[PDB]
Amino acid sequence: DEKICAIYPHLKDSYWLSVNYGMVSEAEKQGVNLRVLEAGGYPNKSRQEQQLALCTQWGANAIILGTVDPHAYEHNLKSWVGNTPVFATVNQLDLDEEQSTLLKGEVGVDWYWMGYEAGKYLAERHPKGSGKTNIALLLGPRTRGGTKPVTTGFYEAIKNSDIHIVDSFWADNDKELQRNLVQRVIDMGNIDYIVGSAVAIEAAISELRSADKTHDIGLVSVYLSHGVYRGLLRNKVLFAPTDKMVQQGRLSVMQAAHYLRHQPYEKQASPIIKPLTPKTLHDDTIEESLSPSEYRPT
Amino acid sequence: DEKICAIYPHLKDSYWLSVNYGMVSEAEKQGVNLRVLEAGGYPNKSRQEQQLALCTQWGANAIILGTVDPHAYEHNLKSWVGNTPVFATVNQLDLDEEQSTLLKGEVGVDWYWMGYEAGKYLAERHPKGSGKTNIALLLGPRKPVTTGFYEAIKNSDIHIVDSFWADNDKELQRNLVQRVIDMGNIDYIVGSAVAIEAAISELRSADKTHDIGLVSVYLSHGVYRGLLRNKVLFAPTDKMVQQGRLSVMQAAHYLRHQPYEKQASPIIKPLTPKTLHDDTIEESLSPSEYRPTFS
Amino acid sequence: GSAMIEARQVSELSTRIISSVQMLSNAQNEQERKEAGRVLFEQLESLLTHIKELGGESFDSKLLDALESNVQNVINNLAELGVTVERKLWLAKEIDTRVEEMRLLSEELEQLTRTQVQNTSTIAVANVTHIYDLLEANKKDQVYQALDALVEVDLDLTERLHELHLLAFKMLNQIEEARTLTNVDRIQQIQTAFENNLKIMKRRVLAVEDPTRSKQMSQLLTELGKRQVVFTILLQQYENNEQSQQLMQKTLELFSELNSTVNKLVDDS
Amino acid sequence: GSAMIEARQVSELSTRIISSVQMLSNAQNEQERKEAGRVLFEQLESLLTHIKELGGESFDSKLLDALESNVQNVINNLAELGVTVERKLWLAKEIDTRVEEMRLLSEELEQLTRTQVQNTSTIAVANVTHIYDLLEANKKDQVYQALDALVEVDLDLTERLHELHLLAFKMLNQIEEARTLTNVDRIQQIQTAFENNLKIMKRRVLAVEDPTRSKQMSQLLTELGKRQVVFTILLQQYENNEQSQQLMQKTLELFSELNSTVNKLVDDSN
Repeated sequence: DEKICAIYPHLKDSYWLSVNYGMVSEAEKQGVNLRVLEAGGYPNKSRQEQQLALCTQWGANAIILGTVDPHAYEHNLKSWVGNTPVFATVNQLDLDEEQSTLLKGEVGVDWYWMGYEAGKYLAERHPKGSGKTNIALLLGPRTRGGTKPVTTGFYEAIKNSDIHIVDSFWADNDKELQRNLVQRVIDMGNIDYIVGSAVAIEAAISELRSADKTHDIGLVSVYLSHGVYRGLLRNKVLFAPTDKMVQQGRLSVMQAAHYLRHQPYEKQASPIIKPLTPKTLHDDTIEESLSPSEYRPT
Repeated sequence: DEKICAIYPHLKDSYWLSVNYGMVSEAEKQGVNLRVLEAGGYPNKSRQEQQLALCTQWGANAIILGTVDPHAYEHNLKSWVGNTPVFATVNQLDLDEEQSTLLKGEVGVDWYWMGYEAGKYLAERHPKGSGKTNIALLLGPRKPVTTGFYEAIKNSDIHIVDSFWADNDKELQRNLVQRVIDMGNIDYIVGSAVAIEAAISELRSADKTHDIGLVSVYLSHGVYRGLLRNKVLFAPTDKMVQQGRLSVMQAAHYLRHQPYEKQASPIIKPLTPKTLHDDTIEESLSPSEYRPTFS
Repeated sequence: GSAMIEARQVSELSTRIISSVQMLSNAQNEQERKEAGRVLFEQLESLLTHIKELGGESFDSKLLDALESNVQNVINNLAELGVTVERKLWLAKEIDTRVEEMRLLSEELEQLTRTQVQNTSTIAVANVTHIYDLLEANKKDQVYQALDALVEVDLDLTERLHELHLLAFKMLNQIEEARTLTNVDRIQQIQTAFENNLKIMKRRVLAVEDPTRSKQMSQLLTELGKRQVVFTILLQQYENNEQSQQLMQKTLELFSELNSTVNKLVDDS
Repeated sequence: GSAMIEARQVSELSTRIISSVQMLSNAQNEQERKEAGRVLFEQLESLLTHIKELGGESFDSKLLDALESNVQNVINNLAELGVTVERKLWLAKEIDTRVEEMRLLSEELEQLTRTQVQNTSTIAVANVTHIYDLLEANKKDQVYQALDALVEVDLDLTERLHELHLLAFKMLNQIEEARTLTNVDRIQQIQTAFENNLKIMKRRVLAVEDPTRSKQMSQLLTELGKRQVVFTILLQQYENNEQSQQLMQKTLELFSELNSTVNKLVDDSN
C-alpha cells in the first residue's frame, strides 16, 4: 500500500510491454500500490504533463517517470508534481539544479555499450584482414539514443577491423518506413550485414525471405524485442545485445519503494548488458528481458 | 490459348477464394488464357457491368459470369458482352428468351439444399419426441437457404426461437452471436459460415463452447478448421473449388468443339467433426498458401 | 418646403446606416463589434431627430402612423442584427472550445486502439515463439491447443481491433472536420453518423482483449457521447448566420420603405 | 425644375437595386440566375433613363463628368457580379462532379485493399490448419517451417495491409469531406494531407507482392492523383465568393456616390 505512479512515454514496443512486466511483477513482490499511465506516444508531451499532474492528484508519494524527452521537465518538473520524488525509469531526465532536487534515484542503461556490444560481435567475426565486409546501418530516427549515443558505441567496437559501412539510412521506427529502408538496402548489392533497430531487423527478416536472400545478408540488432528474439531462436538473426528490460522495470519499482521505506537502493542503477546469439540464449537472462506470452499489459 | 474472362461478384469469401483456385487450376490444365475480375461486393451491380464490358474489350472468346444479382442482366446481357458466349457460374443467372442465346453452360448448386442438409442434420439428431431444442438463425441478410432449413425441421423437436438477420460481416454477425449468448434459451446456432466462424471465438470467451452447437450452412476455411477441432458440428460443402474447375472446363470445351454437360451441379457432401474426407476438402477449399490469382 | 432639407439628410443617413450594419456584420471580435455598434448607435440617433422634424411638416394622422412604423421596424431590425453579431461571436468561441476538447478525447481513443493493435501483434509473435519450445518438448497435445487459441483468440483479435481502430479513426476525422463546418446538410449527416458510430463502438469496445481497458475506452466514449451537443451548436451557428443574412436584406427593404414614406410626406407638405 | 421627382426616383431605384444584386448573388441554379438578371436589367435601364433626364437639366460640366463615371462605375460593378454568379454556379457544378468521380475511385480502392485484408486473414487460417496435419503426422521439421512462415509471412503481411487499408480509408474520408469545403484553411490542410497520403500509398502499394492487385491499386492512385485540381478548384470557389461579397460592398459605395452627385446636380439646377 504505497503511492507509486509509473509514467511511460507509450506502451506499443515490446520494449515497454516488457519494462511493464518489470514494474508490474516487482509491484506485487513489494506489495506496493502502482498505477500506470502511458502518454500514448513520444510526441504526446502535453498528455504526459497532464498525466504527470494526474499522478499528483491521485496522491502519488513517488513517481517513476519515463520521459518523452530529456529536456521536457528540465526546469519544470516540480511545477507538475511538487515535492514528489521522481525516479527516472528508462530515459535520461535532465533537471536543473533546482528541479534536480526531486530526483532521488534513476535506472538506465548507457546505450553506448549496446552499439559497442553489436560492433564487437562483428569485429570478432571479421577481424582486420579477414576480408573487407560491407555493412548497412539502419539504426532509427535522429535523436533518442538511436544515433550518436549508439553510433559512437558501435563505431568504436568496429573501427580497428575489416568492416566497412556502405552507408546509413535514418527514419522513424515505424516498421513500414524501415521496411522501405531495408528494401533499398537489399537493392544496393554490396551489403553483407544489416545492423539496425529491432524494428528494422524484424522487417529485414521478412524482407530477406520474401527476396530469397535470407542466407545472403546477416542481421544484427542494436537491442532486443520479442521479434528479434524469435529470430535468434531460428538463426534468422545473428546477434543482439539485450539490456534486460523486464528487470530494468523491477529496478525502478524497487528504487522508489526503498526510498519510501528508507531502505538502501542504488541511486544510479543500470543492469548489465548481455550478448545474445542463436544458441547463447540463456533462459535466466531472457526472463529479465522479454515478457511472457499469453501475458497482457496491466 | 483461348481467352476466357471470369467475373465474380466479389472475392472476400473463403467460398470465392476457393472458386478462384479451381478456375486458376483448371485454366492451367486446359491451356487457356484466363483473366479474373471482381465486382468488389454484391451491391456493386454497376461495377460488374463495366467489367463485363471490360471482358469484351479484352476480346474474351468466352465469359464465365458470377452474377451479383439473378435479374441483373435478365434483359440486357447481349448489351454488355454482345455476342460473346457466357457461362453462369456459382449463382443463378436469369436470362431472356433473347438473352439466353448467349448462355452456353452453367455450373452451380441450388442453395435450397445447402440449408436442407442443415435441417436434416439437426432434425435427424433431435427427432419428434426426443425433446425440445432451441436454435437461433444467424443466416445473414434478408431465402432459399432458409426455406430448405425450415422444410427439413418441421417433423422433429427443433424450435426456432428467432432468426437474427444482418449483413455477412464478421463484426456484425459477432454482435448477433453475443446477443444469442444472452438469451440463455439457445442450444444450437445455425448461421452463415461468417456467423459460425465468429461464434467459435465468442463462445470460447464465455465458456459456452461446450454449451452451444455450431451448425454452418456452407464451408469456409474457418468453419472447416472448426470441424477439424470439433468446435463446429455440421457444414454442407457444395464443393466450391470443383464448381470453379467445372466452368473453365465447360467454356474451354465449348470453344474447342468438345463434349460437355451444360447444367453441371455437384452433389452436396455433408460434413461432421468425425467424417473429414481428404478429397472433399481439396475440391472445396483453396489450398494452404494459395493466394487469389488473376492471370 | 423646408422638408426637403431634412428629407435629404434622412436619405444620407439611410445610406450610412446601411453601411454601418455591414461594418457590424463584419465584426470579428468583441472590440470591432463594439466600435461598429458605437457608430451605428450615433448614426441611428441622428436619423431619428431628422425623422422627428420631418414629422412636424404634416398633419395626416394616417401618414405619420406609417412613418412611425417604418421607424420602429428599422429600430427593431438593427437591434436584432446586433443580437445576431453578439451570437456569431459567442458561438464561434464556444464551438472552437468544445471541438478542441473533443479532438483531444477522440485522438486519445484513436491512439489507445492503436496501442492495443500493436500489443496484440507483439503477443502474437510471442504466443507463437512459445509454440516452438512447446513443440520441441513434444507435448504435441498442448501445441495443438496453443494453435487453436492462436486462431480463435490471438488471430481473431487482430481483426477485431483493426475494425475498432477504423471506427475510432473515422470518428476522429468527423471531429476534425467539425470545427469549420458550415453546410447545414453536412452538419446533419456527420451528426447522424457520429451518433450511430458511437453506439457501435460502445459495444464493439466491450469485447476487446483486456477488460480493464474496455473501461478506459468505454469512459472515453462516454466523455465523447456527452459532447455530441457541439453538432446542435453548429446548426445554431448556421441558423444564426442565416438569420443575420435575412436581416440585412430586410434592412435595405426597410429603408427604401422609410424613405418612400418621407417622400410622400415631403410633397403633401 | 422637376429635378426633384427625378433625383428621388433615382435615390430610390438605387436602394431598390442593391437588393436585386444581393438576390442574384444568391441564385442557386441557372433558372434563378436568369430571373434575377431581368429583375436587375429592368431596374437598371430605368435608373439610366431617369439619369438622362436629371442629367439634361444641369449644364454643369464638372458634375456631368462625375455623373458619367458614377453611372459607368455602377454598370461596371453589376457586370462583374454577373460574371461572379456565373462562376459560382459553374464551380459548384464542377466541384460536385469532380468530387463524385474521386469518391467512386477512392471507394473502389478502399474495398480493394479491404479485400486483401480479408484474404490474407483467411489464408492465414488456412495456413495454420495445415500445420495441424503436419503435427498429426508428426513431421516436426515441417511444423517449425510453417510456424516460421506464419510470422515472417502471415503476421507481417496482416499488419502491412492493415495500414494500407487505413491509408486508403483515410483518403476516402478526405474526399467525403471535400465536396462541402469552404474554409480556405481547412481546404489547404486537406489538400496537403491528400498529396502526402497519395505519395506514401503510391510507394507502399508498389512494393506489395500481389501482381495483378499492385497494378490495379496503382491505377486507381494515378487516376486519383490526376484529380487533385479539385482542391485548387475549391479554393477558386473560396475566392469567387470573397469577390462577390466584396463587389456587393462596392455596390453600396457606388450607388452612394451616384446619389451624392445627382443631389449636387439638383442643388445646381434648383
